[PDB]
Amino acid sequence: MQIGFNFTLTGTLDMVQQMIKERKIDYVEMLIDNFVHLPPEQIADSFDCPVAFHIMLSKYLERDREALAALGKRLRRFIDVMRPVYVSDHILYFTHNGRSLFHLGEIDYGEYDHVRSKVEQWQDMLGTRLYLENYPSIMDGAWDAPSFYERLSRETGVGVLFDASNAICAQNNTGAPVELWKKIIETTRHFHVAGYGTAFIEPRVKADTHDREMAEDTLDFLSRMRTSFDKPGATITYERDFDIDYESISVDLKRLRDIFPCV
Amino acid sequence: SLLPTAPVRIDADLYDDLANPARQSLYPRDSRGFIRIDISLRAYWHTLFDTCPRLLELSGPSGGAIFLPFMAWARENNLAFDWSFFLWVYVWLQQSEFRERLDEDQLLPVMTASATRWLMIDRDIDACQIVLGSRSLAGAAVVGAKIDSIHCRLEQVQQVAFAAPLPLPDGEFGYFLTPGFEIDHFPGWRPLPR
Ligand SMILES: [Fe+3]
Ligand SMILES: [Fe+3]
Ligand SMILES: [Fe+3]
Repeated sequence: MQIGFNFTLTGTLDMVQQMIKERKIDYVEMLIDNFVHLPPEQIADSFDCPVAFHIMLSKYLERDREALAALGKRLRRFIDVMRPVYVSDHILYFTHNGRSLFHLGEIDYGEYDHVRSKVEQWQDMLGTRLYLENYPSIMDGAWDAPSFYERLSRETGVGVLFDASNAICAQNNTGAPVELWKKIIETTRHFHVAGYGTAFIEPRVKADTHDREMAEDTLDFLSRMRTSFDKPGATITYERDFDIDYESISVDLKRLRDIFPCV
Repeated sequence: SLLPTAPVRIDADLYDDLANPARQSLYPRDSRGFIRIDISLRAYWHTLFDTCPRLLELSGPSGGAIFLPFMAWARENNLAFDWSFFLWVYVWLQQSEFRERLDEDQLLPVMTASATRWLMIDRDIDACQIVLGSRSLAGAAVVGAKIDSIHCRLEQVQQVAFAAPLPLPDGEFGYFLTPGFEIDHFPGWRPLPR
């Protein structure tokens, strides 16, 4: 499997380029909506490796079609210039009755017809195959999410960007076994993984913080299912957007290649 | 071992109380809905006080004397918790018991925090910079500029000085957006959004 790292902040470029030079990562996944105003060639010339796109604040489930189309048209020529390995987005609840959520909410999976319509519209604007990431659930919506993505991916042609750390959070928070995602894991070739924290007032509830090394159950999840994960063209992106130092990322990347060695 | 979801089931059941600290008491402490709100409530707390640590000089380390009355004040005035979130805290401070202790050492960090927030969340292709003005900041303004180069060694938020002076806004704050990365025209201060 190929190992990737997420490029989110402009101040981390020098370290990500060093990771590429030392063959520590095979590609760079990007928060491409953060860099929508810089030249798309300069940013392709910044990484001597393939890149991937990760869209965070499109809000395609709720954004107005006029502003959504303008973003898609801009992202379309970023796709043309850089040819990302995949383009991925989220399924997230951003706004409730006009107020912005600072901790983004898990959408109600009973609203399939609405999500399906907005997904096909957003995937059309991007002009490529879209991958959707799963939520690190806290409430009981984790139990009906695996079949929700399998249905959405079947009817709209989207792929699933499976975050192993997020499903591990869901298993710890609601009991929903990560083995519910087995069929999705054996289909999609692109994955996410990161460390997670705990709710301040409760060490039992887990939250995706992307600020630590990988947990013990997250590593055992990837290890005992290395066959279902590993595939031709398979990729996994280590995410670390907080506490970004070279050495805590170095060990986690080495533990990642230790699970998935070449043939 | 799992915490009970007691009176609810999914996140969509708690949407309305995710920013209402006064409504957290009606959930069982041992319940998962109480913790979900606490996680969301701490997200508002840390977004406000990690970005503007000097506000804790007014309220104290817990920040409760600012946080709880503002969250109630924002629900009444139907605030949207957008990029103007920090600036609305400052507006509330001007009518609060801390109004006598408001100086530029408190006004500036919340102004660059709102400019920084608009920088990270706004997705208008046709909007490159935001310009923040204040009646407590004559002759200058806070400009937030989106990234247009991966190699810029500067901050994306700067305090800039205007040769010909800008009229002070009607309310305490005012803003306008520029089509590009240059300010060659003053279009008029727009009122602060919700
Ligand atoms: Fe993500
Ligand atoms: Fe992820
Ligand atoms: Fe995560």
